[PDB]
Amino acid sequence: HHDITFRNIRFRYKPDSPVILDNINLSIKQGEVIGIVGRSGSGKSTLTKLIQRFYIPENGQVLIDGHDLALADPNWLRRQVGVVLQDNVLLNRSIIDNISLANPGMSVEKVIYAAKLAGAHDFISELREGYNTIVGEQGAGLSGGQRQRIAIARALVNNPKILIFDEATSALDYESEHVIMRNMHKICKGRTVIIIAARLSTVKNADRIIVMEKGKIVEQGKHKELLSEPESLYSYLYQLQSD
Ligand SMILES: Nc1ncnc2c1ncn2[C@@H]1O[C@H](COP(=O)(O)OP(=O)(O)O)[C@@H](O)[C@H]1O
Repeated sequence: HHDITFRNIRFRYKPDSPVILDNINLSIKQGEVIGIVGRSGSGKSTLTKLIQRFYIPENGQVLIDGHDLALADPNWLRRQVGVVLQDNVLLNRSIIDNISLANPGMSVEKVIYAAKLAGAHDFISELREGYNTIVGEQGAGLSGGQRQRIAIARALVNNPKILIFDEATSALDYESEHVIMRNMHKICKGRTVIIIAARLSTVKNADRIIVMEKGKIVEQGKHKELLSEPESLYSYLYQLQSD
């Protein structure tokens, strides 16, 4: 079964604005973990915005879980997709409030489950005020890597069938990165996952990597196969980011 399909998608942000996505064709199997790489401004984040129907394409269709999103219930769509946001944990609010910031009636049990997958439960549990800890500075002083694991738990709490990782805007501490990489298979288990990767190394082990350039998918495949394509943009990017 395919959880996500783009057919002939053309998109621009405003009536006269430049075309940002052109003739995008992609079909992602249920449970696939996809990495999307490409230079800044290639259209990676825009592709994810369309999955959520934040914007409507001028040509083509997006189909989610088989449903054309034009026809799909927007409430159902919002429940199908969890997004790991960057730098979006609310400082003036508690950890649990941050994690359940979609369904405030969210069971403590559901919150802790999502926190365990995210690898946040352990550090939260060792805080004086636990889940009731106010995230904010002088209110506790959590790190960016701790906050990022909180952001993962938030994304996971409603058990989304599709999980999207927005591009990383900062480096996290070794501890937090280690916990996340160790827990990734648990976080992704049973879900279709899209990771927008600043560094190609991040998605070396994805089922498939999609390479975007100037709003088109130029290359797609497994890491080893993309490196086998003689003059591939993938290899070029791989070389550029290499030590
Ligand atoms: N909200 C927006 N309004 C107008 N243009 C946008 C908006 N968001 C992104 N863009 C433009 O769309 C292009 C693709 O951006 P984006 O999808 O964010 O690329 P990437 O994620 O690969 O860095 C860029 O030229 C960007 O400036």
